Amino acid sequence: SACPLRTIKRVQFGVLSPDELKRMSVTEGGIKYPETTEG
Amino acid sequence: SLKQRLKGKEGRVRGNLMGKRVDFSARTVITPDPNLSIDQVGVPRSIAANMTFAEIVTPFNIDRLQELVRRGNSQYPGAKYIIRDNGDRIDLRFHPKPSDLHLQTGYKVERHMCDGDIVIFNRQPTLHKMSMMGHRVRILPWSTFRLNLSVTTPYNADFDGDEMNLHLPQSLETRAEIQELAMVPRMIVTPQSNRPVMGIVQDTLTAVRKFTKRDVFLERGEVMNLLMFLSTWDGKVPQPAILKPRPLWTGKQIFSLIIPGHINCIRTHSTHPDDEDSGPYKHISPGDTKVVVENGELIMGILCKKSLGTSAGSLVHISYLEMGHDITRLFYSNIQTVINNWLLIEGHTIGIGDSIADSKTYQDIQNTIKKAKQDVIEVIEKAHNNELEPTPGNTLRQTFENQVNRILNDARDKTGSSAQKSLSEYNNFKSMVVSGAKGSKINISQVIAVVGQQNVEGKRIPFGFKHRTLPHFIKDDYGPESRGFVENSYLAGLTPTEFFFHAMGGREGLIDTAVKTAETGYIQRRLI
Amino acid sequence: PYANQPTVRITELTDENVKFIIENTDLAVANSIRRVFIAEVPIIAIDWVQIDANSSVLHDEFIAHRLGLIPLTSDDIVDKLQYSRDCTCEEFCPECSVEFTLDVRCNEDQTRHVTSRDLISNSPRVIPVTSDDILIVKLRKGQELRLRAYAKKGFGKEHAKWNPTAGVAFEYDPDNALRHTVYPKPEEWPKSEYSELDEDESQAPYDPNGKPERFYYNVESCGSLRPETIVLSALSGLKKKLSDLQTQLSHEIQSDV
Amino acid sequence: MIYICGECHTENEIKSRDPIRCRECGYRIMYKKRTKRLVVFDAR
Amino acid sequence: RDGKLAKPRQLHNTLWGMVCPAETPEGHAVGLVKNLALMAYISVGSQPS
Amino acid sequence: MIIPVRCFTCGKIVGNKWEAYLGLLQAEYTEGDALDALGLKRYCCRRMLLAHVDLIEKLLNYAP
Amino acid sequence: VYITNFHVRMDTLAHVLYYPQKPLVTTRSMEYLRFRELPAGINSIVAIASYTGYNQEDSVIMNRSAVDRGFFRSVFYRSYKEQESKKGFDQEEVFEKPTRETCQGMRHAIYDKLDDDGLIAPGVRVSGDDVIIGKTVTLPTKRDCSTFLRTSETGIVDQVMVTLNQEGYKFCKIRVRSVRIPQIGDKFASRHGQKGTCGIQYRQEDMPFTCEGITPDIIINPHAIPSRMTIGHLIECLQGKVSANKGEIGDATPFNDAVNVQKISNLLSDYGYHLRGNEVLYNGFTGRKITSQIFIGPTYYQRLKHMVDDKIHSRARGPIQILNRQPMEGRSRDGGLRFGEMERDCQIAHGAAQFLRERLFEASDPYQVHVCNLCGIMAIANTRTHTYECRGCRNKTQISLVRMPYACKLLFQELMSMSIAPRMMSV
Amino acid sequence: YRHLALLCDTMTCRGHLMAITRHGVNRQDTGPLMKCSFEETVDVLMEAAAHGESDPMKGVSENIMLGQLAPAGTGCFDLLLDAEKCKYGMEIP
Amino acid sequence: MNAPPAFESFLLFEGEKKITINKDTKVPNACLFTINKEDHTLGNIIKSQLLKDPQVLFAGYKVPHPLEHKIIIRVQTTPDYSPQEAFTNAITDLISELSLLEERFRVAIKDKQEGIE
Ligand SMILES: [Mg+2]
Ligand SMILES: [Zn+2]
Ligand SMILES: [Zn+2]
Ligand SMILES: [Zn+2]
Ligand SMILES: [Zn+2]
Repeated sequence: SACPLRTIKRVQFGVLSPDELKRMSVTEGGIKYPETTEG
Repeated sequence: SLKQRLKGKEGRVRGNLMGKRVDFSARTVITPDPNLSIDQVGVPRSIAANMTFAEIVTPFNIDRLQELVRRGNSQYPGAKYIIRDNGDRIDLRFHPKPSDLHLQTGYKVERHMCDGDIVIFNRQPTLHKMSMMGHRVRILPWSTFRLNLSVTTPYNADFDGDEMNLHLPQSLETRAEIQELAMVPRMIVTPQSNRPVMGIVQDTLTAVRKFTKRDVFLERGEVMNLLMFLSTWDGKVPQPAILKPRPLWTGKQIFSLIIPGHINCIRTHSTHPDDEDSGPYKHISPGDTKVVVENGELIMGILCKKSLGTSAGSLVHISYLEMGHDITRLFYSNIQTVINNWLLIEGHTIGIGDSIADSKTYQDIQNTIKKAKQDVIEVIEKAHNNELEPTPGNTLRQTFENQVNRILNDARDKTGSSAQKSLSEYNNFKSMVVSGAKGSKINISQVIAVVGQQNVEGKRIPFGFKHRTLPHFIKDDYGPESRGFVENSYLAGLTPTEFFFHAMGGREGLIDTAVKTAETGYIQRRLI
Repeated sequence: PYANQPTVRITELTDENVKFIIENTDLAVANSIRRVFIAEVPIIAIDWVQIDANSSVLHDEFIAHRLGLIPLTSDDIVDKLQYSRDCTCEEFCPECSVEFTLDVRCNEDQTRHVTSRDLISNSPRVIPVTSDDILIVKLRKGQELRLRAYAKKGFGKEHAKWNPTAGVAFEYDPDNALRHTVYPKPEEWPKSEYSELDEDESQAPYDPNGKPERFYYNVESCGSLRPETIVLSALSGLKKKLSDLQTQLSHEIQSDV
Repeated sequence: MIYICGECHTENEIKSRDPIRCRECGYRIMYKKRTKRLVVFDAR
Repeated sequence: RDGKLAKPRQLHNTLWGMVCPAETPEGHAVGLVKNLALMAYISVGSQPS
Repeated sequence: MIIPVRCFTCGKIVGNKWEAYLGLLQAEYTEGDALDALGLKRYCCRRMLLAHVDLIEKLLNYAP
Repeated sequence: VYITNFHVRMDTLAHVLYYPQKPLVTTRSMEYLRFRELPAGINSIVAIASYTGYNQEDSVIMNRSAVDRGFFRSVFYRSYKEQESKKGFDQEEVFEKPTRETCQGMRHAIYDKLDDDGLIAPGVRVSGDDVIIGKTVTLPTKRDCSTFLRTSETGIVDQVMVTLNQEGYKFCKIRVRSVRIPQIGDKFASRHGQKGTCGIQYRQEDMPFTCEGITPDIIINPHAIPSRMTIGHLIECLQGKVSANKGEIGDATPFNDAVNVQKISNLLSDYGYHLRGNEVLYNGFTGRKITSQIFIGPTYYQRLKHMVDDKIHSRARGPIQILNRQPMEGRSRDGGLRFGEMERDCQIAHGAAQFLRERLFEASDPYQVHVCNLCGIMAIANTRTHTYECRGCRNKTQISLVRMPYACKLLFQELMSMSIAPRMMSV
Repeated sequence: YRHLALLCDTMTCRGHLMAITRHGVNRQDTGPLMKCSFEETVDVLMEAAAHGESDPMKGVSENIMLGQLAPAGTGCFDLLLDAEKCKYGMEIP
Repeated sequence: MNAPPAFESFLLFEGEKKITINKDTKVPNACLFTINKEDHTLGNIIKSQLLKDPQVLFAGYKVPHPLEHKIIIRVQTTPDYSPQEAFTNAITDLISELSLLEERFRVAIKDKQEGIE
């Protein structure tokens, strides 16, 4: 809210590298178990 | 799959990015209302008590707004939300005691839609930019949208179970833009063909033509009653045209008060004999033609579609070019109200006395048709004895049937001319055809004289059986009555074989319209 | 700048219609009393129904509707009844209402007609018009009907069940002496009942300095009020409207200071 | 509450969570009996 | 129900007395559904022995 | 389904003339004469009886 | 009336007229399809004239004090089904009256009309937004469902039926009765293809009358005839006027060839009217004669099914969806009207840029997101503690915001899930 | 006349006859986010993500897909407040 | 309920007042009366009486909308007369006309108690 509401001027495309894929992901180490809930 | 999740129409790229579903939008039937200005619309009270408009609180409107918030969702002119500075949206329906609510500068009340608001109004298919003009709200008892009639030409509407939508601008910037860009008095002339789109319409046109005849005299009481309906009247009563034996005003003398400013125009009436500008009486016009509006007053002439409708150089076009966009509105409204309140004195109707021909005419029409049949028989027999000579680029059948068709066309034209020849000044068909309100000069002849000759695929009725058209004829009959020539009128009724051919013609004429809409819509979407 | 001296002359008088003639008056006054025979003459009619048991063929709101259009004798006691919105009582009281009661049960095998002879009231002044019988519903062996209704007072602008008159004829100038209407061919038109022309004429000669006078009326009645008290109660009702408006007016231009 | 058979019209009180059948008729279409709170209409 | 070919939609003369000539719906199904005339009778079948 | 109690246009009471109308057509009267023996002289009040279909007599065939 | 035993059948959407009448001008091939035992229409007295402008462009003026005597009045039935079901071993439904403290998922509606069973007894007056069937589901306590009316019914519960359907589950049917009086939106049509709505209703003291007090029930515009040429409409009202005066019933077998306009004209003169159906009408407001003579006579009209009580609806800040946050229909039958593609172009040609934005963004799914400045990727913002952190760039200082529609947001999120980074640089 | 002239000028502007059709619009110097609104979103956008295409957002359909002021009329410009005229401006609040 | 009750057409509300005066500022000696909860029955009976006054220059009335209940009357008189005078003098002349016609009627019906013939 304090950050200014501004505009968009250019949209650039491109493929993203596995580097930032691992760096910005939220579940560190990775999702490992195929079962979602346990109890 | 993921690429399957964002498909074309109804995917995520072509079904929810540019075309979507909005709120603050109502929909219902439309019905006429001649008592509304051309820039107003009539809204029921159940729709107006549902849509809202957020109004910022300023020390100029604090008392009125806290009064409105005293009464909420029960009285009609109320409010149903308060949005304070923190974003807190409180609901007036659940608050226990309303009086504790004290509005403060910066708060934002959510008002009920009242009179004077601005809305946007469009019809089902939007073709040109005149199919979405900004109206102004005026609230009425029952539950249909009410709008004037001269605006039905842009929307292309009619009141047999139609429907239209309205959207309510929520902000204030959008309200100002709609007000100074797309209000309906600002879109009278169109850039497509530089001529007016709104003109006088169905019922007022027929009466305006009769109101401006040479012999229409009004007494005193009626002139006062008519002047009561002028919204731009200065307050003076003009001197009558006939002071003695008793004062009588004229139609043109009262119409000269509706015409705004001091405009100038010269038109002609739709029955102007072309041989009138040649001889004398060029500026006298025994038939009272050659409309002349000099210095803003009708001097001579009858008014019709050529002089009040939507054509280039009309009276409304000139009034828009010279006076502006805010005076032509009053022009329209005054014309409509005054002429309706005189028409309920003069009256108008159509019956079957207007559809009854005369003895001589019936006789003459029969004779022309009997001669037409004789000519077709001669040509056919002459072709069998092989006495016909084809013309360059024409087969014998062509040459044959096109000569027969030419003879049939000549007979039909003669019958139509005879039918036109016999009408009276009191006739009610001629009264809607002459003023240009509704109809054409061929419907008169089709009702009175002859329906004419039917044809499918642009050619005579084909041989659907083998060498026959119906099992009631003999083979290879090429006469007129055996291949589609209906020689009765709609009044005298049709015989069965003619009722079938008429049905065929109507059917093809009915299919073409069903195709046309889809074709044109798609091609316009592509081009745009 | 003053009023006129109209003169009345009655031609017929039965228990269901009056024919009279009003000479020497203005057209606007002769019409404003034609709309009062219809709208603003008060009368009694049913306006509140409550059904206890209805096992007939017609649903509940069908029977509640065929009851309101039954005409009740409103001859003399309409002037003693208050409007139920003015009276200081509760929802209902014998000062502004009349209570009815119906209760019919069919036991024999032959069908039964539920006429208006079954509406039983408490006040012997207001009864349905029976002194044939209007049909309400037919019942089969094993069906029944019973209800309670109240009958208020009102006039014909509320609902078309409160107007006391059938068709009200009215006409003036039986021959186009004024040419108010214009015939295209004046020979095909039948001659009016009140005309005084010859058998071989069509219209009287035009006279320009004329004015409509001698209006002809014919007022029928549905059965509630006599045909001569429909008129007396109309003139006495229109007079009391102007007389009340003059109060509000003088009260306005007096409070102008 | 109280139900009415669809053939013999003999009222019979059916208790909650109980099969739906008449008596003296053996039928399986029941109509609920009309209420007893009263509603008022207008002849208008 | 959307083909633009007119020849399966137009009225044939052979329909005399067996299909009603006037009764048909508008829209996109013009001439595709039809009602049969009053005395028209459809056969049921037999053996030729 | 059942004869209306009032003509829609005039307001004249019609609902008490249906049994007498059937009784006159019963003996020998034409519809034009039976309507005159009852006092219906405007063509708006004659349409009421002349074009009435009595459906109530067919809903009394279903046992209650 | 569509079938004689309409009392038993619990159909959905059944219409029934009060007073049907058989025609006064009949074809001889109507005795074989039973059109005089189940008719649909009423013979009305029609006048073809222009009166006050409220019957222009296919409309009709109609007598108000004839509607008050039963003219074209009708009724309207409708049925609702409910079936109790055991979808699971524990999830089971049952008809019962939901109580406030035990059941939980109920709204703020009244539940007093329901009986102990859970159904409404016939006879009550159920209005819009009332509950009629109380059905509670047991929770793995008791989570109640129910069925509510649509909006704006104002019916009366006709009868309630209880029985067992095919697979043996108890189920009930409920029929609601509602009376429909003609008003000024309803659609009326003749027997010759002239449909039209109703424009206004005048009382009897205002309609034009004849010289013996016969006011018309319907007034139609004379302009409807000359363009479509339906002269069969002008003869059945001339033939009909002879049939009411003589006492017969006319004959209109198509190509009979037995009737001419001239023949019918001679008979009418004997009775005592202008020969061509024409008559002299008086004005109803001022009592003056009308200069023209009006063509009047009886005709046979029908009342079509499209009434106006069923086509009116409005939306103003109603319920919205959950996934895309787009306006959704609610219990009040009333959602929004679509703002299509062709409407998006009339506004562009108009030059209205604010109104085009309001209708597509501020009226439909408004939304706000936070966007980083150096990169063009969305950022994490927890406005409760005022922490604006950009991951991947370790930016906490220069974060931004971009107000955009919601349907465009999850379009960007489904592009990031396919190894595409759409960057919304503000410069 | 202006409408005919403008149409038959924009129809023959790039030198050759390109029909107003599916594959006549498919070919011009247009952005990637406009050809994704026409039935071949994913493949052309995969091409774009592989080749690294930019997008200047100068269009109108481009700018209403993201909810911004399209550069049509009423958007062809932007306003600035000046601090000088405010001086001699009155003040009720 | 989107339809008004029937009593709204003649029954006055609490805040409303039946008659209201405003002076027209475009011409001298003009006035504009606005009667509330009224219709053509009363509107037309007044106008015809004002025209019979030889000191009245203008007189007319209109019902601005047939779906609302309100009429408007405009009057203009000579400079030695008052619109409020001409209005109230008109009413007292109607009342003097109706009460007279009632007497002449009640006499005519009892003129044939048994019958004249
Ligand atoms: Mg239409
Ligand atoms: Zn009481
Ligand atoms: Zn049983
Ligand atoms: Zn009648
Ligand atoms: Zn970043």
